[PDB]
Amino acid sequence: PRSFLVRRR
Amino acid sequence: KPPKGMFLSQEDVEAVSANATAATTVLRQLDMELVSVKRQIQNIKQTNSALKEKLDGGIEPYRLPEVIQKCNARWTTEEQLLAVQAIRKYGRDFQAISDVIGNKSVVQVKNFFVNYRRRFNIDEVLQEWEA
Amino acid sequence: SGVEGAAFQSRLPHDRMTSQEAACFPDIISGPQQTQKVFLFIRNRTLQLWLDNPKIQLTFEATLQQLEAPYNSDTVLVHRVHSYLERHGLINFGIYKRIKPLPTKKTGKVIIIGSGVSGLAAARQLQSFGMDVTLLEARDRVGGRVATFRKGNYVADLGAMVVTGLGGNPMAVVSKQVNMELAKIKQKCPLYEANGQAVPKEKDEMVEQEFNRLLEATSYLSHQLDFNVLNNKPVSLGQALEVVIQLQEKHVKDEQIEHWKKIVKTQEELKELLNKMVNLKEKIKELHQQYKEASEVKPPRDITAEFLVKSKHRDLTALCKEYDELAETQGKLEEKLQELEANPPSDVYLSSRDRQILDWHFANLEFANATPLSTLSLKHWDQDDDFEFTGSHLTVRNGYSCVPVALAEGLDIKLNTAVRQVRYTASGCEVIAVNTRSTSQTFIYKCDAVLCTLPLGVLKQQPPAVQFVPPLPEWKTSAVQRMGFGNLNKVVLCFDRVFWDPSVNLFGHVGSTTASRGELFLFWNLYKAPILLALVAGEAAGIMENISDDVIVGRCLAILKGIFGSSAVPQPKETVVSRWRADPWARGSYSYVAAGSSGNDYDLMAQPITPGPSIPGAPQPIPRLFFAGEHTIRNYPATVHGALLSGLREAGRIADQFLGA
Ligand SMILES: Cc1cc2nc3c(=O)[nH]c(=O)nc-3n(C[C@H](O)[C@H](O)[C@H](O)COP(=O)(O)OP(=O)(O)OC[C@H]3O[C@@H](n4cnc5c(N)ncnc54)[C@H](O)[C@@H]3O)c2cc1C
Repeated sequence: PRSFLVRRR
Repeated sequence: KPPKGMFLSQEDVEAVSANATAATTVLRQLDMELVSVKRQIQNIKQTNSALKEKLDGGIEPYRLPEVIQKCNARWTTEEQLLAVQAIRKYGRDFQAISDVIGNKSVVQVKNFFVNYRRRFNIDEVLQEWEA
Repeated sequence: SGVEGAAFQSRLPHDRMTSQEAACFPDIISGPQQTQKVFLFIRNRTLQLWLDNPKIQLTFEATLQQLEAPYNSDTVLVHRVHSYLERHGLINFGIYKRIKPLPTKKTGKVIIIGSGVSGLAAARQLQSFGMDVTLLEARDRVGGRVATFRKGNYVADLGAMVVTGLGGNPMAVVSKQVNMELAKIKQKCPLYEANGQAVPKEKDEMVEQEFNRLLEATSYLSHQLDFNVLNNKPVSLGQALEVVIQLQEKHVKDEQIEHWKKIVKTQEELKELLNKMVNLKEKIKELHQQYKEASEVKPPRDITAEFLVKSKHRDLTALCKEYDELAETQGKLEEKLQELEANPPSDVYLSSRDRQILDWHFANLEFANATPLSTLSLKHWDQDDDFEFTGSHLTVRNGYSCVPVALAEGLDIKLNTAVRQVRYTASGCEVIAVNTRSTSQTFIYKCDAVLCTLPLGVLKQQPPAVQFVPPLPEWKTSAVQRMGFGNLNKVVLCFDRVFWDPSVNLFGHVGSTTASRGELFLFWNLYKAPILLALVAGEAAGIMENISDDVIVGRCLAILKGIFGSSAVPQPKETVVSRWRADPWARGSYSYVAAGSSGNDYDLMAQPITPGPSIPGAPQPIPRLFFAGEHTIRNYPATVHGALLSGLREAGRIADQFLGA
């Protein structure tokens, strides 16, 4: 899901 | 509330989705349209380049020196005759008539039109100009 | 506050009663506002007490002692609250020193399929409530999709790796109970293009901002424009991104057209003016000759001959005035035309390099959801966003396996025991398993209830790895078919010396093409030892599983060599390559919200099965077959905390059924 995204902004 | 600088209209979305190749079709229709405008620019800017060549030198050779004669209140027989001919050529245009004589204001010309109307048959002269 | 923070850490609203609480306390929530605030405080306070020290059981007596009037006045209310919290695993979950030892007299028998976190969490809760629990596990180890590689001091997770914030995370409680070495991840992640040259800072920021703008756009496309069906098929996230990109490419062209279309209009004004100026130059030229010929006639002359010179003089100054006014108008149009040539609009939406760097950001998104963006539901891919935890993402230095192993202590776990058939009837269940080594050694387990923690990948497997008798109803099987089960692999590279920047935890690599954007797109360094971990995401994951470890390690060394130089990159001491889709006890990495699915399917997966009666006209039986796992928890799918929570939930549902509420 979204939570695992790297460099989250 | 679309993101700033992203463009997304109901109409545009439907047009890209309508078909399986409508997206690629819409993009080439614009690519072709763009080429057809770029060639029309190259044509008209080359046409405009030829017209500029014909105007080379401007109107400097045909330019006449400025004359500023001191406006006088008294009418010479010369000036009266110039006026009647100017009336015959230019009709009711008072500015042209003033320029021809060279030393009579537009008011003096307007006054002249009433004063001498009887003696210089100005009504007849205007009829001849209208014909 | 301290009481308000305890509610937050328990994922409960501090100032309101939940749906679960309304069901167990209908008297209170239907009653006066004052009694509710008393209830909410007792709950919030009991949680605070448990959370402030989760290493020892919080008893009812211990709770009542530390309460104050008028909250400690009503003892049955305090007891009901403590009981609810204990049953639903909000207190006394995980690994706590028990105050009153468990009664030797056990009530009810439960078989739990799978020794993953969901299985282990449920098992502890059930044993804790005094049920007889046995876990059947196909693997030779516990933890399931939590798998840690170990050789000497080399330690690297092939499964779950990240704690996605401690703010509301039950793994926060587990980390105080188990010695996990939680180390913060540093967000700084430099990209490196096909060649090995870092993306220039100014450009990196531009593409990242465009990626977030593109996502934001797909959301707008979904919620505002209702672009959620196309040709009966549900719209993918990938489709929406394609559509949004095409519309941005269209606008770039539409913009150019309008700019060149206002240049021709200016050139067609100039053309019409120049023509007027050429025709006027000819009339001036002619009228100058006429004036000369009139002035050639020397004085003295009659008044008509004098008038001819004067009339032509005034006529020529008039036409020379017009031409000067037209020459003014010409000059300002030539300036306007030079300004339009000076400020042309954008040439292209994104260059070939831009599209490659953007493809890395899509690979990051394909990693996060463990699936190609063409599979993700546009509408519902991010349906769990509201329940995300707060705080910095962490890794486990010990390896995540330390958690399940800790949970596995004191539990009856049969390893190398592959469940083949699950039988459920009005009188009870029997589970038929075999030894994985000698597949003919057959085992039969009789139980009151079965808890299925089998991964969605295993439940999807056609033909079935596990047969249900009677077969699962259409509403369960349809949910299994609809739901997405993704794939995501890891390459572990163990070296003798660190040739990478120790201050940077992770660094990207941009793929040549769109097709290969997921292939070794990102490298992790999160351990003491010199270990680099390469992720294979998106369409690449499935394809890279049919390629030997040597070739994969080869492609890794190549990409690393390109960034740090041939001299700096040695041969790795130890290499490991995950193949989760081929793993028959997983059949993939974790769930995703597939196009045509929703969060509602996750709830269908959690719904227990009730068998029909044995004798016709016999009363409605009780539920026998229960389901837990990351695919069962709608608000925390595809996570370890999700698995953990799903286990605690089913333990409470089973206890409530077989021990009474
Ligand atoms: C590469 C990868 C990275 C991840 N990263 C993260 C992360 O950073 N953070 C995070 O929170 N989550 C992460 N996850 C998700 C996390 O690993 C899972 O959500 C969680 O471990 C699932 O636990 P579970 O109990 O639901 O399933 P599992 O852990 O799969 O447990 C099911 C068990 O059933 C067993 N089993 C299967 N078939 C049979 C059979 N026929 N008979 C008996 N037993 C059987 C399996 O062997 C297994 O032990 C990641 C997953 C993967 C694959």
